[PDB]
Amino acid sequence: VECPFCDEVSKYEKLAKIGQGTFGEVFKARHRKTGQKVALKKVLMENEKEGFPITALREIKILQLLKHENVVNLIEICRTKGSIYLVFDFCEHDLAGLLSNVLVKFTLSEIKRVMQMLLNGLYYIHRNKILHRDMKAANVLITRDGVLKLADFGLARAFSLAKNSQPNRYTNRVVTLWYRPPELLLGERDYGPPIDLWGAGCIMAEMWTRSPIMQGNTEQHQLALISQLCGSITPEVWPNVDNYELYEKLELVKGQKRKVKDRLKAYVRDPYALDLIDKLLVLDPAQRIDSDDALNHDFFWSDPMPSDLKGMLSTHLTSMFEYLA
Amino acid sequence: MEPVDPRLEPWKHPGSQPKTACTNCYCKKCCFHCQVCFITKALGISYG
Amino acid sequence: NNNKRWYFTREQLENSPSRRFGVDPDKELSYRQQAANLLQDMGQRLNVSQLTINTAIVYMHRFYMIQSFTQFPGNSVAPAALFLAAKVEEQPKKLEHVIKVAHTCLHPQESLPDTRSEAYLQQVQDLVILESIILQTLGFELTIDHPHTHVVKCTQLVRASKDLAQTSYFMATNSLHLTTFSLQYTPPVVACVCIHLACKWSNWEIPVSTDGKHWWEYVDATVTLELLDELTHEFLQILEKTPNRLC
Ligand SMILES: Nc1ncnc2c1ncn2[C@@H]1O[C@H](COP(=O)(O)OP(=O)(O)NP(=O)(O)O)[C@@H](O)[C@H]1O
Ligand SMILES: [Mg+2]
Ligand SMILES: [Zn+2]
Ligand SMILES: [Zn+2]
Repeated sequence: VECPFCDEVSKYEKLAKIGQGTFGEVFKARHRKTGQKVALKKVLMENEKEGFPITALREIKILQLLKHENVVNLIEICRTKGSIYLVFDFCEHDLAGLLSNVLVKFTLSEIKRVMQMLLNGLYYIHRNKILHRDMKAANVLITRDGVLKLADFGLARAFSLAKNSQPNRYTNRVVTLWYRPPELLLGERDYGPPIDLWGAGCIMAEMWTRSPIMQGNTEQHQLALISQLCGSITPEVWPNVDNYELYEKLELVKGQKRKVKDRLKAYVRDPYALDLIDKLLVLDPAQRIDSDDALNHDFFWSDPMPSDLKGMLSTHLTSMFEYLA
Repeated sequence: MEPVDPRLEPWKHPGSQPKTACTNCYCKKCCFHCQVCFITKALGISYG
Repeated sequence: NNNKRWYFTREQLENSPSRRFGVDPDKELSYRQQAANLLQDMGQRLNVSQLTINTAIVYMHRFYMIQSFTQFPGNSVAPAALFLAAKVEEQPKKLEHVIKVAHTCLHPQESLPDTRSEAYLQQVQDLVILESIILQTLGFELTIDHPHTHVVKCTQLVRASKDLAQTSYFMATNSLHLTTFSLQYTPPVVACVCIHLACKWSNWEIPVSTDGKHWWEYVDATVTLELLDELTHEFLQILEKTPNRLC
């Protein structure tokens, strides 16, 4: 059958499996002629019924739409005479990767630089009416040259800029638990750009704490951890939180006080970084800071000013003896 | 055949289904019921 | 050439894939509108938006500039196209719901094979397979801009009467069904062609903006009065070749 616009994946030669996913999920590979490094991501279809996953279709549609210095880049869509493969520009590391490796060091100036790219990338995708809906350190890659790239739009979708009329009804159970904001845990279905800024807030802390600050085991345990950290979820700090169905039908400690800047005080130190982490991890979406303001917040415009990730990337060594000698 | 605001997002667009059933009557008005009756009735096009 | 990928010359439309398999020009052109009718039928049955329909058609039209009606019966292809189109325009319908309405329309006579038989399950796959071929043939390019956008926008701008408005939008739905302009001109121009036409019929001469541009200059900058007359004449001749033009 003719197929002028969907090349065989043979043009690329597989070199390695990226991570511990399934048999042939994600592959590191190179273009046989230009040697260009790419990452092959197989469109998974073990669940076959509604034909090509509408989730895969949303990914593709969104990725083909989003072109920005800080958004992973889809090169092309290939096939094997059957599987469909998304081909991206290869990025050497992922933020979750660097953060876990406590032997890799982050200067204050370099963290400012990572948050700036992350938020400039988020400003972009929201601007283009898209919600990421799966922000976490693992979906944030960083290229060998120090450029941050938002990745994993497998759960993204478009949203409507309707300040005007009717209420939107978007899928509610989204965003990995440890990074899910309150509004979604309380049953919110008409959400927006703020669910990603919450996630941008957890990843920011992890920049210093080196690991997820709120590891709930359940939805109720998560809200719990959030109340014990941000303060209790009340109509005083978050007006109308009452209305939510589950607001009542859910255990909900009510005496808790905000301890954000305290609990993190140990790790972070710099005042401006504390203030931002404070304005990002705000319970009421309508009051939670956004990418536009976060970017203009003093943290980014005060000494030390943001720097490139050259240093931080040199602390990432080739092996044992380099790391331990 | 009926103007829909393009400004509305995809999921916010009304169903195409015509309000009333399609009749077998041929006439300037029954031929202009919907977009199927106009293509089939008035212009005489059919897929089967 | 990426933006010019799905736009063809009168010659290219002539040397189609269906042509290379002995199908005749007006033979092809009919399958197109036929397919476009089936799509408009099932789509109103399933109550998928007009937009889901228009997109299903543009997939159709492009699918047949690479593939031939010979090998892919426009009645097999149309269900799959609409199936995929549903998801794409965020109003998905269940594979089964569709295999139903597709059967009601191509076989009002018979009755739906058992949801357990070999023939049923069998076809549920043929549809799925086809959607995979439609996806690879369109090169996975799914976002379709339609004439209806620029049409609405423009009428609102010239304060066209309710009747001219509806009529211009009606002609854009038809240019999709009847002509292949979708494969030759950008949506904004086709929208201009539809307003220029509904205007002839209304004998309305849209006023020329105070010491300046003509109405079509607020819809597209490459449009010329000469073009709009040629394409309008071209659209009408198409309308004159339809079957019924030959309570
Ligand atoms: N362009 C890329 N370059 C290098 N590694 C990549 C690239 N894209 C994805 N990866 C790796 O694949 C993992 C991301 O997979 P991802 O794109 O998020 O699909 P996912 O299924 O949603 N996540 P996962 O379940 O971990 O595979 C990342 O955490 C990276 O380690
Ligand atoms: Mg991921
Ligand atoms: Zn009708
Ligand atoms: Zn009648």
